[PDB]
Amino acid sequence: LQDPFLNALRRERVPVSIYLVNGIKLQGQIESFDQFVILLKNTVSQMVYKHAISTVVPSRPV
Amino acid sequence: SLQDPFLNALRRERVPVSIYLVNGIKLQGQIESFDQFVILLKNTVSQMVYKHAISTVVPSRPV
Amino acid sequence: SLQDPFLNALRRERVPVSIYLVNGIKLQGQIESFDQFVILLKNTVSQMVYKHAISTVVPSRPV
Amino acid sequence: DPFLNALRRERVPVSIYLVNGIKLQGQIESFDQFVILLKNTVSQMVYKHAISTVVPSRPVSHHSNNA
Amino acid sequence: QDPFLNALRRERVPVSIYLVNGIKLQGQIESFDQFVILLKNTVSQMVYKHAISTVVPSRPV
Amino acid sequence: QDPFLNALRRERVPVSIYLVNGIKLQGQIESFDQFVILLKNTVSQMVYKHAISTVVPSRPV
Amino acid sequence: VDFGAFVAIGGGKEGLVHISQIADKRVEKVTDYLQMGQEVPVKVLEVDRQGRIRLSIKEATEQ
Amino acid sequence: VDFGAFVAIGGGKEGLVHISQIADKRVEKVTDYLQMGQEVPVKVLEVDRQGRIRLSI
Amino acid sequence: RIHTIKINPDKIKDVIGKGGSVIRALTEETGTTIEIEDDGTVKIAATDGEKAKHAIRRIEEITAEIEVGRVYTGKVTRIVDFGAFVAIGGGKEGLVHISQIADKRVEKVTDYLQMGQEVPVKVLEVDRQGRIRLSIKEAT
RNA sequence: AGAUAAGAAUAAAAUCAAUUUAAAAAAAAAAAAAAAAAAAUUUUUUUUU
Repeated sequence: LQDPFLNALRRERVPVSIYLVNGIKLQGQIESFDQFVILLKNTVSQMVYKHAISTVVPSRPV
Repeated sequence: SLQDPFLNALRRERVPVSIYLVNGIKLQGQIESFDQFVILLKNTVSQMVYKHAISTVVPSRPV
Repeated sequence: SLQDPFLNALRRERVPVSIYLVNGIKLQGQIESFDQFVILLKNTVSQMVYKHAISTVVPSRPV
Repeated sequence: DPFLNALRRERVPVSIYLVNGIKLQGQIESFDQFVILLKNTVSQMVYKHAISTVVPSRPVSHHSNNA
Repeated sequence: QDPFLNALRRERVPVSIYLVNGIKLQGQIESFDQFVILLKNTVSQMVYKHAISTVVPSRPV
Repeated sequence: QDPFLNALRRERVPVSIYLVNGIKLQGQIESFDQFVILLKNTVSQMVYKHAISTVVPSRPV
Repeated sequence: VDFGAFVAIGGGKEGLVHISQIADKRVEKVTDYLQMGQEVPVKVLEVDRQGRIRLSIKEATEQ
Repeated sequence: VDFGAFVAIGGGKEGLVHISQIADKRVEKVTDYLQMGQEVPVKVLEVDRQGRIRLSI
Repeated sequence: RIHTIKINPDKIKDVIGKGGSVIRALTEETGTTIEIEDDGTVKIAATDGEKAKHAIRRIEEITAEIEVGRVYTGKVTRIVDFGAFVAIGGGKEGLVHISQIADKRVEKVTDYLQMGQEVPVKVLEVDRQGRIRLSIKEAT
């Protein structure tokens, strides 16, 4: 399920490539997670909405 | 919900599928984890995909 | 819930429909199953057309 | 919504716009909290999550009550 | 936010509405709900809030 | 997570607001709610949290 | 023609009519008769966008 | 008329103010505004708009 | 002369213009009287051959000649961030905002601001509404 | 008069005129409710179907 998978990524502190519904790509590292929001410690802290995300992939196997 | 069993049938037969995102993108892989909000892929690239962003699916073979 | 019985009637009659997605793409085929968030429609094989991704539906014949 | 029921009662011709900006001309024939059916030339269903804005061609009678 | 919207409706303030697309609309609030706006224009108009990106008033409420 | 918006409001941080359409806005929170954010920069405006894709600040908080 | 027709009540000049107001939306087809040279009489309905002309099938000063 | 009043501020023509403006309250009847020739406050206060008046009692 | 062309009916509204402004402009710029039948063909009431030819050139430059297809070398004309008004022909400004001009790496309009500079341009927006819009090949 | 049957993915860059069309042109306040719904404190609610 998504919530435990997100916790496992956070636990393993895995760098991910995040994709947005607009066709946006980004790369970052997890700061924290929420039922509606994803927070990243890569560069400046980013609050990314779950309704805005299309896809998530890890750089290294979770 | 009959959608979860359809996805489970694809996972059971480990069928490679073409998943189309609402933005007008084909992605390719094998159906793996499945939640009411998200779908994972068991393909070499382990994708996690939001179902709100999924438009349509076609398989390699009929399920 | 107007949509669910209309979709069931299309599935019962297996009438060819034109479905449009939010991105403006057309698909064509016959409804032969549905659930509260998804439609299974045949052109090559019965397959997923997600209702949240649908903009419009228009049938070939009245149902 | 009572506004959409009032439009259905008065059978007013309306311009509906989609989120992608596609413009549909037709008279609304049925509505649920997910969808409208309009039967302009052929029976068609439009999802409310895909509608951006609706405007009537004729004037529409005020609800004449507190909102 | 609820009182701010009531104040705009009370004061019949001209507002610029922007959808997800690059459209600009001029109107005033006629009625408002957590799912919709009814907007004064050349005619009375319905806007679904899920289509709106931002609203900015010409005068502060 | 929840007070992140309050922390930005407390530090009055100019924050880049990104809408799904790919547009970037700039400004600080005036107040925030589960469904909507009201911005302090220039004229006060309501941006639907539903329409917001991401927020990233000029400084970390 | 299917996408609107030119119909003259009288004279060599041929005035326009369209799929809806030919026959007050009784049919989806442009003409209920659906036949060129067919005998059904025509007169104007009041509605007139400046870029549109209206000549409905109307007998005996129906108005 | 019952439905509203034509109200003169100048030489250039001015259309009907609707009775729903003229009267704040529910009733909206000609008895509230039957007196001819009466001098009254009148501000259109409207840009990007067609001709209207926000007179209100 | 009373010269005539059996030109395509559909362009009628664009040869008249709203308020008849473009027909008034055509007649005054050619110094020649014009009829363009709403249903029928154009007539040109002219004092002499060169003035008739001038009227033909100007109405031909706004009749048919659809700009849908491969790249054309349009004259930039007005240049601003909110748009270069790049015109391939008369009365046809391809209003091309920086969003049309550019994606990813982007730059201040001074990098390519000029008037009358011929530059490569093709269709990016189309409609019946006559809000059809072209764009600089940098849009690729 | 129809909208690409989906560009493996826009580190992120508001498009002109939304009532139309030929000399305009026709012209139109009754409004707080503070969340909609269900369990009976919660949840869904256009912040992941």
